[PDB]
Amino acid sequence: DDFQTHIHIRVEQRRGRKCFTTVEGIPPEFDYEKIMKYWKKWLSCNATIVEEDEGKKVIKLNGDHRNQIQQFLSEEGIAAVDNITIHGI
RNA sequence: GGAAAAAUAAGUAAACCCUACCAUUUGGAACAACAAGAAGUCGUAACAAGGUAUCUGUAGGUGAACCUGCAGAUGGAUCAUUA
Ligand SMILES: [Mg+2]
Ligand SMILES: [Mg+2]
Ligand SMILES: [Mg+2]
Repeated sequence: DDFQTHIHIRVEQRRGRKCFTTVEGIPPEFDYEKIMKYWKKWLSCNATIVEEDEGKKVIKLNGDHRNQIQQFLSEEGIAAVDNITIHGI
């Protein structure tokens, strides 16, 4: 019964020292399209919604604002502070 | 007959109040705003034709620098080619 929402925040190296923040685990409820926008202006970086495996929708922005995002999804509510994961090396 | 107090009207007009307006100073705050700086963060606009150019005006859009349409100017990557 994995109904709960488990959000994964990834941090990838896409070039020398340039990083990527990845957010996967956002319920389809609210379309990312509108979170793509806000996050772009929020952190000031380019976003992209990547969709691997037909159903799973992922937000892939450049940087490393995981600290921000978790603080964002929680403060907002779209994701309870507990269920949010920070896979950070 | 002179003549003190008192009282009188018009007058000069102190102060005071109300109604407008001027001048000179001085005041004010969270959030906001502005100023300056950097190997903060994201990208790369501009110089190099700096990915096939900048730039002016106006218009519209955009995380950001900016892109794009129409019209110009070279301060351009031409001072030049009917045989
Ligand atoms: Mg700077
Ligand atoms: Mg223009
Ligand atoms: Mg404009």
